[PDB]
Amino acid sequence: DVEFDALLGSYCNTLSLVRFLELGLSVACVCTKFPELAYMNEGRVQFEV
Amino acid sequence: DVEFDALLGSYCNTLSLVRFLELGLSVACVCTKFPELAYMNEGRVQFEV
Repeated sequence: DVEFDALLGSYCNTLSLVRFLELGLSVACVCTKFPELAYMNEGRVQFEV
Repeated sequence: DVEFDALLGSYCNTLSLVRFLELGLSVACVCTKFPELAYMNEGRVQFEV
C-alpha cells in the first residue's frame, strides 16, 4: 500500500505601499513638517491680507 | 517660550493690482487726465450738427 498527502502550493499577499504625495489629493495640502509639534500648546498662523 | 517661524513652501498674494486699462470696459471711455481740474470752474464741450 502506497498512500500520501500533499501541499499543492502556498499563496501569499503583498501589501500596497501607498505614499501620500503620490495621490492626486495632495494639492489641497501644503505638506510641511514640524520637527517639533508635541511641545506646542497654542499655534497661530499670521499672514497679510 | 514663544517660537517664531516662517514657511518655505507657501507664499501669500497680498495685493491684487487691477488697472482700469486692463479691463474691457476702457473702450467706452476717453481717459484723458488733467493735472489741474480742481482749479477749473464750468468747462464746456461744443457740438456742431
